[PDB]
Amino acid sequence: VRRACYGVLRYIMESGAKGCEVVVSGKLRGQRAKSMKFVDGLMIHSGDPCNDYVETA
Amino acid sequence: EDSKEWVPVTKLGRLVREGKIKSLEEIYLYSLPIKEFEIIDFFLGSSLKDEVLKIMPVQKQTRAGQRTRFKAFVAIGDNNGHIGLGVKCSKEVATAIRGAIILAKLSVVPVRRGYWGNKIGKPHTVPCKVTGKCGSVSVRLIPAPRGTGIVSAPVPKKLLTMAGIEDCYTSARGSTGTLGNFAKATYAAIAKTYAYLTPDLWKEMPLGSTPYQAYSDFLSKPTPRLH
Amino acid sequence: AKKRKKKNYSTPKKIKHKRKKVKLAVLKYYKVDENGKIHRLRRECPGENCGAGVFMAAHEDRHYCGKCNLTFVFSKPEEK
RNA sequence: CGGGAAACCAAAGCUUUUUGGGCUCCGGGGGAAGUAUGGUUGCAAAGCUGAAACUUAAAGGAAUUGACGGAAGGGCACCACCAGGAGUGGAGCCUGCGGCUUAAUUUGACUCAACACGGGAAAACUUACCAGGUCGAACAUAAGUGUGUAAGACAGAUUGAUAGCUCUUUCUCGAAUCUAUGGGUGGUGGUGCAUGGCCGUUCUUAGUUCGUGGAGUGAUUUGUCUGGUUAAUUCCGAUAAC
RNA sequence: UAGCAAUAAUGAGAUUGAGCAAUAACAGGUCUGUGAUGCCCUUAGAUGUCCUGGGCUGCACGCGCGCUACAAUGAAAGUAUCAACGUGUAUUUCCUAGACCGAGAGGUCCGGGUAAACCGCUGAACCACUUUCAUGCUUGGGAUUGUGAACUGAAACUGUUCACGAUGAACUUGGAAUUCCCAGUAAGUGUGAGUCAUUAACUCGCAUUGAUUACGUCCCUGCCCUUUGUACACACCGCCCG
Repeated sequence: VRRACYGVLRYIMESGAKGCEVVVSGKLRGQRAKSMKFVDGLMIHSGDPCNDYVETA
Repeated sequence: EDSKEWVPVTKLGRLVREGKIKSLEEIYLYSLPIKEFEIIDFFLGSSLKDEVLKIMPVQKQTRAGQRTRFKAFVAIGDNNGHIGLGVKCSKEVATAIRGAIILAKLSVVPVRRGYWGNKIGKPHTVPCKVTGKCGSVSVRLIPAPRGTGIVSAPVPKKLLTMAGIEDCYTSARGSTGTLGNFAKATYAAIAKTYAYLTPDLWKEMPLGSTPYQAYSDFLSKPTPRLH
Repeated sequence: AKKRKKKNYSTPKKIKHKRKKVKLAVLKYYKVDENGKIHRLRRECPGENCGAGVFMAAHEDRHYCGKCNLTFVFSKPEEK
C-alpha cells in the first residue's frame, strides 16, 4: 500500500497531469483505522475548477 | 547508470563533466564544497555499498495531536578511505532513506590511515590518537597493531569497515545508547585524521595549482560544455 | 433454541410440525373386480374432469378429494 | 583558536586525543531521613556529628513543540455584548425527549455539536416492537424402501379468520432441497471502540505543506515576518530566497 | 511613497445574498441508507419472512422546539382588491373549468390542462371602507365535551381527518433566567412544495406589509495572533498536597 499504490502515482503523471492525490483509508489490521494522503501536485478542491478540472471515483 | 544525464548546476560539477580534473582529492586538497550529489557518483559509485542505521520515529505535538517525522541515519563509505553520514527527516520512511543518501553523498570526507611503529606493508589503521565530540559523546580512536579486529560497538563497527581502516581500539565516553549521536561523534575524529600535523608533513609543499585560476578562461565560455 | 436481540423466550416454546406424515398408510389396495369389471374405491369425484384418484379414507361421512386438495368434497347429500 | 547536555560562562576556558601547578572540603539512583540511636554543646529552643530495616524503576537537570488559563500585547464576530426589537421560560393544546407504566411504550442520538431528530405528519403496512401465529435460505448440501423432505385448501375444533396455522376425522406434499450444517448464507441481529462510504462539528475563522538554503549536538527552526497596511498568509515594505 | 473631508459621480461605491470549500484530525453519528462490510449470532424451534391485532399515541412528573392567544391599533358581519414560488392524471386516481344537487361536509353529469396554451389577469392575506360589539375573563380566547351529519382507507376507537348547533377552560403580556437579528432585514400576514389513500401546528421554498436602534467596542462569551510562565502532554474536566 506504500509502494504498489505509490508506483501508480506517477504511472499517470506521464500524460502531463497537473497533480494527483490518492487517499487510502481503513485498517492495516491495527484495527483502529488510519489514512495517509499521497499528495503530489497543485490541486484545487474548491470553486468552479472543483466542478471542472478534478475527477474522482 | 545515469540513466538520464543531469546538467551541472554548479561550477566544478561542470569541470567534472568537462573532464577538467580526474582527482577527487583535488577537491579535498583546496577544501571547496562538493555541492551537488551528482559529483561523486561520477568519481565513485562502483558498487560502493551503504546501509541504513537508524530510522526511529520523531514526533511533534500539534492540536490534533501528534504527527511523525521519520528521521533516518544512513552511512555510505568507500573501503579505500571515504565516509559519510546521512541526516534527514521526512514524512514517511521511503523518502527518509533516499533523501539522506544525497546528504550522505555530500558529506564524503577522506580518511587518513597509517603506521604506528613499523613501516611495512599497506598502511593500516590510524596515524595517531584522535577524538571528536558532538553532544557529550566523545570517541577516542587508538592505533591498533596489525590483525587486531575491530574493537568498538556495533554502530562504529559497521561504520569503520567503510573507512579503509584495518583495526581499531576505541573508548567511547558518553551516552552511546543514542544510536545516532554515537555515529556523528566518530566522524569528528576521522575528519581530524587529515587535521593532525604529524612530522610526516613538515616539508613545505608544491603549494597547489589553484584549480580556479589554472582553469579560469576555459570557463570564460558561457556554455555548459561537456566532453 | 434461538436468540433474539432484546427479548428472548416468549415461550410457547415452538415445536413446529406442519403435517405429521409418519402416519397415513396409503390406500393402494384398489378394488378391481374380475377383469374386466372394475370398482372405484372410496368414491372420488363423479365427474372426472380432474384426476382425483386419491382414495381418502372412511371419515365421518364428509369425504374430500386430494388432487383438488380439499375442494369437491363429495359423498353426498349436497345442496340444491 | 574556548568550553558545556544545554541554559549559558574572559571563566564555568587552557579538564590534548581518559591529564598532571599546589592544597583543602563534599557527592555516588530515589525514598525511608538529617529520622532512630549513641556521643557532645546548650538555660531552653535546639546545634555539630549520624544509620539500618523495609520500599522503589525511576527521581532529576537544561531545552523543544503543543496546551494559546487573575500572563500582559495587538486584533476580530449579533451561534458575543452595547443600542434596539421580537419571542421562549406563564397558560392552553401539537410534537420530541426523560421518567413511570405495561407485553411493548420498538429503538438509535445526549453541553454546544442529543431533545418538530432518523427527512419517523406511525390506524395495519412502515416496524426493527409486543402477543398469538403462519410460511423455507444457497459449502455438514444429504445416509435413508417418496407409506412423505417442503402445502395449497372440508364440517366439529381452532384461529385474528376452516387458515387444515394446527388437530379429531384424514385425503392431499412433487428430494425440481428438513440434510439430522460446519455455531451459516438471510436478518431493521450484535458491536460505528473492526470498518467503507456519507456527513457532523472542529473552524464567524485564516490557515497549511514544500524543495533547496547562510540557522541548531539535537527535538526542531526568520522561510509561513516588528510594517506604524486589509473581509483574509492582505500589502507600496523591514526584506533575511524563491 | 495611504491630503480614502470628492457625500460627489452614479441603475449601480456589491444585486449582494449564496454554492464550492485546504492542512489537521475526533475513538462525533450511522452495521436499523443499501446486494459497503469484518467477525459475531440465530433460521426446520426464524430475529428472517411477518400471518393478524396491539404498540411506538400507554401518563401522578421533569425538559425542549412550536402553534394559538391573552383583544378596542383590536374583535364581529359585510363591502372594496393585489400576489409570487411553483405544482399539476396516464394498468391513470392529478391540476381543475362549467352546470346540477346540498346549511355544510360533500353528491351526480360533462369539459379543459402533460402544461407560458386549462385552472390562472395564479384578480392570495393582514392591511381599505362601512356597520355591529364598548374595552364585561364579554361575541376577547376556543382548551374541554355530548349528539348528529360526512369523507378517504375492505376495514377509524386514549382518535384518520372535515364541517353544523352546543360547552365556553386557562390566559388580563408571563419569575430566575435565556434566544434571533443592522434593511426589504426583523416582525406581521398568506401561499407553494415535502412526506400524502386521508391528516401539518413541522421543515424546504415564495410573495406581501415593512419599523425601531447601532453603523461600534473587547466588558460578556467565544475565536485568532504573537510575547510570556508551567511541575500540564488521555493535555486545567490537568496535575496534585497533607
